[PDB]
Amino acid sequence: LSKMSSLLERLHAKFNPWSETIKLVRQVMEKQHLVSCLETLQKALKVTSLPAMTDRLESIARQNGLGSHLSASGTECYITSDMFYVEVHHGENPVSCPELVQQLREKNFDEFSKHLKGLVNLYNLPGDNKLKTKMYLALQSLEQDLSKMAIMYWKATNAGPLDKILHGSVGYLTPRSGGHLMNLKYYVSPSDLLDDIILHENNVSRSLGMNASVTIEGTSAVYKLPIAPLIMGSHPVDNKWTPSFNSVDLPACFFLKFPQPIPVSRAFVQKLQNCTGIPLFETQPTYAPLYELITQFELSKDPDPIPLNHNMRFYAALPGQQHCYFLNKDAPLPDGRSLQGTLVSKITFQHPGRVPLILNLIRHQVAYNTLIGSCVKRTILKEDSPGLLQFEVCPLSESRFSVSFQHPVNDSLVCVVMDVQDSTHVSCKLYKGLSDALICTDDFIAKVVQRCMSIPVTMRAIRRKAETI
Amino acid sequence: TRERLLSALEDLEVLSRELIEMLAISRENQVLELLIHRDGEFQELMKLALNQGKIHHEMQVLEKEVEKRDSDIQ
Amino acid sequence: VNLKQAILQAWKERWSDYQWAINMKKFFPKGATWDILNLADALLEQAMIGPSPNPLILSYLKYAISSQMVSYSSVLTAISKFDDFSRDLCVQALLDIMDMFCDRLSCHGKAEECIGLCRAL
Amino acid sequence: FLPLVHNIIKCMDKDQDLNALKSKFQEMR
Repeated sequence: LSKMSSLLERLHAKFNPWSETIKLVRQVMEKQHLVSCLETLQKALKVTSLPAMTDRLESIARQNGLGSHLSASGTECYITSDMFYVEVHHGENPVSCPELVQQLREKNFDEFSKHLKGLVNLYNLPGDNKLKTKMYLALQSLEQDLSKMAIMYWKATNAGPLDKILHGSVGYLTPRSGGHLMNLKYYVSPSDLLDDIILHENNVSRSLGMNASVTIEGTSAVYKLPIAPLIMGSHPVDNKWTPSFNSVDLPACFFLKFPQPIPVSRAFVQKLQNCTGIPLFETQPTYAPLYELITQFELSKDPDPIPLNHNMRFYAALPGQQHCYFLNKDAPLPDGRSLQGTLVSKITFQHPGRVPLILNLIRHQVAYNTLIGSCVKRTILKEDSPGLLQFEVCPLSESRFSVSFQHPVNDSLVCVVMDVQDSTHVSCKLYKGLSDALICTDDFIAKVVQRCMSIPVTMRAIRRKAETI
Repeated sequence: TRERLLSALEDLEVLSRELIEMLAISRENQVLELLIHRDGEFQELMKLALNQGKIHHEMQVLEKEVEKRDSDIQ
Repeated sequence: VNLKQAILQAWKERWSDYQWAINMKKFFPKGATWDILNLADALLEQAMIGPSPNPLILSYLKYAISSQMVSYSSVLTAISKFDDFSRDLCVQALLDIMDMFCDRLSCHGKAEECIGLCRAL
Repeated sequence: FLPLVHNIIKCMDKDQDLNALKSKFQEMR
C-alpha cells in the first residue's frame, strides 16, 4: 500500500535521481536527533573507518554556538565560560565519564549533543567571571552536604534502594555526571514500581519514578549561601551544621526544580512555608480547584490529540466489574473554599537544614496526588448497562477526601474517608449505617493495595472482599 | 529465479535512493518506519548475498560440470 | 425504580436540574406531590453522605424547593433528621437551604399540610 | 554489498553523492 507508494516515489525519482537529491540538499545548505535514532536502528555494526569526523564535530559546535580549538587530531576542546571539555575554568577536568566516552565510541553523536546542551543549561547563570566561580563553589558545597546526609542514612540503617526513595533522608541521590545535575528521587509509586514486579537492585533507572533536580539559579533578590562544606562536624544520628560565616551574599538561591510541575494545594503552601520564609511563588499568580490540576497532570502524562472532555466523570475498566468516578471538585471544604492549588516547578531553599522538613511535606502531597491520580483515565465508556459500579471523590478537608459508593450487598450509601497523613500511611475509615452488612476489614484492603497499586484498585478490593463474605 | 533475484535487488536500490531523498527533505515515525522496513528488506538481501556466496561454490562447480561434459561429449 | 436509583442515575450521567426534573417526572407517573415518595429525604441522604456535600444533588434539592415540587414541610423534617453536627460544611448547606424558604413558609393546601408545617417549624 | 553500503552510510553521514554512485556501480557488479 504505502510501501508500494514508496516504490512509486522511487519510480518518480528514476523519471526525474539520488544524485539530483544530493545536489538539492547542497543547494539548501548554500541557502541532528532523527539521524542518531535511525543510526542505532541501522547499527548491526558500527562505523570503523572514520576519515574526517572532526568536520562533523566542528559543525555540532557551530550549531551549539560553542568555540572549538583542536591540538593534534586526537584532542579537540569546546570552550565557553568554565564549560570546557576535551574528547581525546577554576577547576581540574573532573572525570573521563564512561557515559560520554561510550556514546562517542559508538555511533551516537546525537547523545553527545544532548549532553553538551545539559552542560550549557547548567551554566546559563547570569553571574559571570569571579561571581560565577563562587556560585558554582556553593553548589559544590550543597552537593557534598546532601551526599553526606544520604550516606549517614545508609550507615544508620542498611536500607534497600526502594526504602531510601520512599522513606529516607534526602533520597536516592545520583551525583552530577556531565550536564545532568544531582537527582533526588522523592517517591516511587507502587503501581509504577511494577512494570507489565521490578526489583530495584542498585540499578535504579533515572526516570523510573518521580525525580527532582538540585541546582543553583540566579534570582532578583540577594541571599547568603554556604561557600564551603557546612557539615564539618556531623552528630552520629541525623546531621549537625556549623553556623554561617563561610558564606557570601550572591544574588541567587539553591533550587529544587521538578521536571514536571507538581500540583500542590494552598494548605501545603502554608505548611511548607512555616519552615521556610523564602516566598515560593512570591507574586501571587492563579489558584483554581486542585482536582482539575491533578486530572491535567495525570491525563497529560500520556498525550493524545483528542481532549478527554471528562466533565469530571472518569470511567475505569478493571478485571472484575466496571467503575465510574466523579472527582467532585468545587465541594466546599470546612472553611467554605474549594481545595485550590497551583502547579509548582521550582522550590528555593537557602540551606539543607529545612530541606528534610520540606521534603516530608512534599512526599505527603505527592502521595495524595498519586492515589487520586490513579483513577484519572481516558475511558469512552458510553451506554454501559451491565456492571457500572460508580463511586465519587468529594474534598472534605485539605488532606482528606471521601469516595462514596452504594453498599455492595445492602442499599445505603457507604463512604470511605481517606486522609493522606503520611506518604505510605494513608489512614482510611469506612462509614456504614447502624443496620448494614460488614463490608470489609481495613487490614485486608491494605494488604491487597500494598502488594499491588493505585486507588481505582482499592475500590475493587472493597467490593470483592464484601462479596466473598 | 535469476529474473526474480534481479527484480528483488532493483526494488532495494530504488527504495533506498528515495529514502535518501526523504532524509534530505526531513533535514519522524514515517522515517522510523522507512528504516525498519528497509532493515527487513536488506537483511533478506544479505541472506540472498549469502546464497550468492554458495552459488559461487556449489552452483559454480555444477555449471562447470555441465560445460565440461559438453566439450568432452564432442 | 427506587428514588435512590433515580437520583443516583441523575448523578451518574450528569443531568442538569431541569433535565433531572423531566426525567424524574418520566420515571414516576403518579407524582404523589413527591412528598409521599420522600424526595427531600433521599436527596438529603445522598447529598450529605460523601462528607462535603456534592453540589449536584444540592442543586437538585434547591431546584425542587424553588420550583414547588417539594413542600416546605417535608424539607424541614428531613433537615431536622440530620444532626451528626461534626461537619460544618453540611450544616452550612442546610442553613442555606433553610435560608431559601424561611421568611416565606407559605403552604397553599389542606389544613393538615398547615399543621404539618407547624410541627415542621 | 550491504557492508560496503554501511561504509557508504558512514561517508554520507560524514558529508556522499559520490558514495551513492559507488553503490550504483556495486549494483552493476
